[PDB]
Amino acid sequence: PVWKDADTTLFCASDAKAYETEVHNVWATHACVPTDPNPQEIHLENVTENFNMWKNNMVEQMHEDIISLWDQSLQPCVKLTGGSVIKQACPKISFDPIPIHYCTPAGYVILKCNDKNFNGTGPCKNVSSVQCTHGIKPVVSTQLLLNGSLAEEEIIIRSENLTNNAKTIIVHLNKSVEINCTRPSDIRKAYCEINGTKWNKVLKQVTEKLKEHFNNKTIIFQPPSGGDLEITMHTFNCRGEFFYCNTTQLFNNTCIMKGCNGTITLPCKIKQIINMWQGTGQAMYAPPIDGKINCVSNITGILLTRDGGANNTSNETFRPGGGDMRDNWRSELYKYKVVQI
Ligand SMILES: COC(=O)N1CCC[C@H](C(=O)Nc2ccc(Cl)c(F)c2)C1
Ligand SMILES: *[C@@H]1O[C@H](CO)[C@@H](O)[C@H](O)[C@H]1NC(C)=O
Ligand SMILES: *[C@@H]1O[C@H](CO)[C@@H](O)[C@H](O)[C@H]1NC(C)=O
Ligand SMILES: *[C@@H]1O[C@H](CO)[C@@H](O)[C@H](O)[C@H]1NC(C)=O
Ligand SMILES: *[C@@H]1O[C@H](CO)[C@@H](O)[C@H](O)[C@H]1NC(C)=O
Ligand SMILES: *[C@@H]1O[C@H](CO)[C@@H](O)[C@H](O)[C@H]1NC(C)=O
Ligand SMILES: *[C@@H]1O[C@H](CO)[C@@H](O)[C@H](O)[C@H]1NC(C)=O
Ligand SMILES: *[C@@H]1O[C@H](CO)[C@@H](O)[C@H](O)[C@H]1NC(C)=O
Ligand SMILES: *[C@@H]1O[C@H](CO)[C@@H](O)[C@H](O)[C@H]1NC(C)=O
Ligand SMILES: *[C@@H]1O[C@H](CO)[C@@H](O)[C@H](O)[C@H]1NC(C)=O
Ligand SMILES: *[C@@H]1O[C@H](CO)[C@@H](O)[C@H](O)[C@H]1NC(C)=O
Ligand SMILES: *[C@@H]1O[C@H](CO)[C@@H](O)[C@H](O)[C@H]1NC(C)=O
Repeated sequence: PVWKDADTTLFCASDAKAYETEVHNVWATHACVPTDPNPQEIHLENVTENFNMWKNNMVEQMHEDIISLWDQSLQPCVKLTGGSVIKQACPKISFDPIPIHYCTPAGYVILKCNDKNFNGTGPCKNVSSVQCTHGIKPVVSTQLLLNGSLAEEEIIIRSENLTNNAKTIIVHLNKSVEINCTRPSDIRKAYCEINGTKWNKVLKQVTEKLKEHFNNKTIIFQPPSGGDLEITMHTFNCRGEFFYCNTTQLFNNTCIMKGCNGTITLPCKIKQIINMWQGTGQAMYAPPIDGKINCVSNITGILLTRDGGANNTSNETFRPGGGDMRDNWRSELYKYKVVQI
């Protein structure tokens, strides 16, 4: 059919409800068009196409969208940016992500890799074309990727360069793991419950898959090596509240029989004052709503950074990472790319 690699401005589509006060719905109601009522995916016969999830302008575009959404939607009591501050009103909002589709304009199409074990870079042999991506939830989080899609076959390790330890690793799970987080009815104290059995089994498999890529070496997990709390903790937004959860128990190493196939309870705190993931500085929000604040989510992936300086050692050490939300969008946009017809 003839196409070439190209960049261009996308638009978005949604099933947002015009009658909803939820912020993602409000934003998508006025910034996206309705979802394609009859989506058509066209398989491309005997077509091999190179992809590179690490060099994908769709990622930067979605990133700019979600920045826009959060800036219009979240109302901090005070926000400190660029040697300045502005104080406002900060009402509690309705907050629950909805899927967003990304669609090409005229003269362009989206190619979709359906190779089940595709790692994000290189050739894809089973390629289709679509007018829009599937609906992607823009879930902001560190350490754990939440409410995403799953790898269809095996656990996938995605990295721009595994030998470069400064390059973030995205682990794509093939089996979701529930994380159930609650502030019951100290108002800022909360906790997350994870099935230890389910989690440790998944984690043992992740270690095995990491061993395949690192010449059979010993794989050890460690807590983050300092930084801001947003990256030292699993950080996410739950119904408008910013949860900071300690994941030391998640990355034990011991449980990979010692009394650890029960429930894992991670200590959390709701924080009013955060370091924004947009990079702009510090923001302060209002105290949490009264009553039971609950969010149950699927762990669909893991963000990891590997220690340096272990070349002459027998081990490789991995720590939960994150903070660059582009990697969150990357973990869902990896199989898409825009081409010009
Ligand atoms: C990594 O380098 C940076 O520029 N950062 C500055 C310090 C951490 C910040 C961050 O990740 N904040 C955040 C806020 C809210 C949520 Cl719900 C979240 F999941 C992450 C990113
Ligand atoms: C991804 O697959 C390509 C082969 O097409 C290979 O060059 C690259 O090392 C792989 N990356 C990872 C992280 O497995
Ligand atoms: C090609 O990908 C399609 C679309 O996901 C999928 O049904 C299947 O795995 C592949 N089909 C063939 C004939 O290989
Ligand atoms: C979590 O995963 C299960 C199956 O793995 C799925 O049925 C459920 O809808 C998922 N929840 C969300 C919020 O995606
Ligand atoms: C997930 O992938 C691993 C290999 O990485 C495999 O051993 C396991 O059976 C897979 N699980 C499912 C449910 O497909
Ligand atoms: C990957 O990183 C290593 C170490 O930083 C570097 O020597 C190598 O050239 C990199 N590979 C590519 C393809 O950039
Ligand atoms: C989540 O945890 C809360 C508090 O522990 C509990 O009331 C609720 O039943 C749990 N929900 C699920 C879906 O497991
Ligand atoms: C963990 O998953 C097992 C299945 O392996 C299930 O029977 C049980 O409900 C779960 N236990 C906890 C404590 O979540
Ligand atoms: C890693 O060790 C396994 C046995 O545990 C072996 O089958 C495999 O050949 C080794 N890795 C590679 C890349 O050969
Ligand atoms: C997480 O909890 C452990 C104890 O389980 C504690 O030593 C550590 O300081 C906590 N992490 C942070 C960032 O406070
Ligand atoms: C898991 O986490 C902590 C280590 O700080 C501890 O409660 C426990 O002994 C560890 N290992 C096992 C097998 O439970
Ligand atoms: C994940 O999805 C569930 C169901 O859609 C929702 O209740 C939960 O709040 C979501 N988690 C996050 C962190 O958005």
